[PDB]
Amino acid sequence: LPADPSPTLSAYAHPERLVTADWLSAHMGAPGLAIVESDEDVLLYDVGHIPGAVKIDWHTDLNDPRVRDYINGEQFAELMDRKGIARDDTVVIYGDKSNWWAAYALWVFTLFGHADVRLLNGGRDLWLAERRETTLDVPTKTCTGYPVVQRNDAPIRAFRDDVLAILGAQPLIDVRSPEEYTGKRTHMPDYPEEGALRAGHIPTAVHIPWGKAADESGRFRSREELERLYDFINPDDQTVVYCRIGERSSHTWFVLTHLLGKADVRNYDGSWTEWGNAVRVPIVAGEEPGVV
Amino acid sequence: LPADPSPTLSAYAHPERLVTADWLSAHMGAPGLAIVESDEDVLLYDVGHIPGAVKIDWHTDLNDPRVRDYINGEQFAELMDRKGIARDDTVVIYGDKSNWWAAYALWVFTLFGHADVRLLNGGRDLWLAERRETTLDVPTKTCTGYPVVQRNDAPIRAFRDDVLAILGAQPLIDVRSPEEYTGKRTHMPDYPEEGALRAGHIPTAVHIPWGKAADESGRFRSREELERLYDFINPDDQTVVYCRIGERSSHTWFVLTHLLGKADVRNYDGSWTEWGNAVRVPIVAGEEPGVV
Repeated sequence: LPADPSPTLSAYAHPERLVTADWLSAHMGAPGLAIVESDEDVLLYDVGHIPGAVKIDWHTDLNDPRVRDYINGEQFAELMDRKGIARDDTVVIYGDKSNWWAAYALWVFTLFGHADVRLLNGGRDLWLAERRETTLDVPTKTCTGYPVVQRNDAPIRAFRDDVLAILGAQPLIDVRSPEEYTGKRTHMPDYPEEGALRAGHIPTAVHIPWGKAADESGRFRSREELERLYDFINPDDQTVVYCRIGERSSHTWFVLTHLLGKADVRNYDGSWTEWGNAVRVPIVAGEEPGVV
Repeated sequence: LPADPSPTLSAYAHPERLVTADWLSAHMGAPGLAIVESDEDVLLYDVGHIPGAVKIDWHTDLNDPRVRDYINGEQFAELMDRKGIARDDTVVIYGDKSNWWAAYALWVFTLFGHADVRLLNGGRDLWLAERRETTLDVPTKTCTGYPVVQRNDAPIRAFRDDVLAILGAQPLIDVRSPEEYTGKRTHMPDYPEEGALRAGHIPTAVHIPWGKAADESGRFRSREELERLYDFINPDDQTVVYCRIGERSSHTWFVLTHLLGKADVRNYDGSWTEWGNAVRVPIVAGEEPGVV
């Protein structure tokens, strides 16, 4: 399928990476279009979803159940087959929590080189706010032949040691709440405080809450607004983003990579649940980025 | 001070490393004797303690507040000075939770090379069970001149990468509950389940609950009982022990090192809170140690 040419999107660096609700509704029933719901709430799809939408749950479908890592290429191909997704399909992903897990799913798809993956602008909440059609019907279509690919981490994923290496050398962006950034908490204010033995941020990390890039409706902010927000980023920068479990940072990862067109942006998916529990890693508290 | 020559202790490999309550009570008021309470419950000392006892709390006194590591040598010397402990003092440590944190404090003292550190056999709970004297009085004596030493981790502490290296090569002992070992839980049954993103044990780890080495009263089991329990350990072994935050494993560390006289035993203090949150480390579930 081709891109949404809506004026809301044309100013973005990769306008092909977002769609509007009107576009999606029009293009339902196209053979090459896959619609995927990805939520924090693993049982939210079961309450009602966009017609034609399949569920891909980040923890249960995309993570290894034993080791802290994603599934392999063989598993991903098996998943695509049973979800009715072909290699050349346009995949449009949406979900709750301001598209956090939808962006995270898009990022995971990118690990496996799926080329055309897009977000529904404003996600599940905008869809419902605008009283658009939902259904309990689950699509039956299955496919075969999705290629078993090499999972390609290096371009878009940063690991603990990678982060340690770039401290002071590259932009590091903490996208969490001020409570988390300053070291008052290890989780968001409205989430049970439990996950890390130390609180703070990674030295040199700058604080830019993920939500600065979206408006009240859940839609991404304009190119102009986003350009200002991340104006400090230069063409030669290899930006790293992080949060607690990588979901809010994948949202920022998406903003930087596709809406602003920045290159070499990596998500440090380990994030604070790794960093704040690791023995002998540098941590700073309070409002200052800190140094070395 | 010299060792407790009580027949209860003589069979142990290092009988100098334990004392009886009768010995301690007799030796109170000796100049070279320091008595330290170390608890899980940071405010338990304040409710009543052994006369002459000072408090050393593992988290607040012995840990760096920002980074996941212990304090440095300069800080330790400052701590010893204000607690009235001299370099040549006999330090007897006791506490709640079956001497877990007392053993952990002993281990930390050993990091800083304090030579004569002992546990009160049966700890705080036996002392109270036998209705021995407590007080609310806090000792006032302070000292100066405790040496600033090099903290010496390598002999007795294992780090994440060290553990990864010895998998299959050396004995690895998981001292947690069966629920934790098999991957049903990430914390003890009677503790809130919250701390790790993955559950299980480290591949090759064998399950020996810390409590097999102590009796109902909190006292350590006999040499004979302990020899049987850890009979599988050979002279050339470099044993590694672990739990969740290193406290139960320091208990086992103490049993192996001082009561059995095993050499090159290390505590992997990072333990499950590190391992079960680290990206891409091997994890196995169920009852089998597992392999490679």
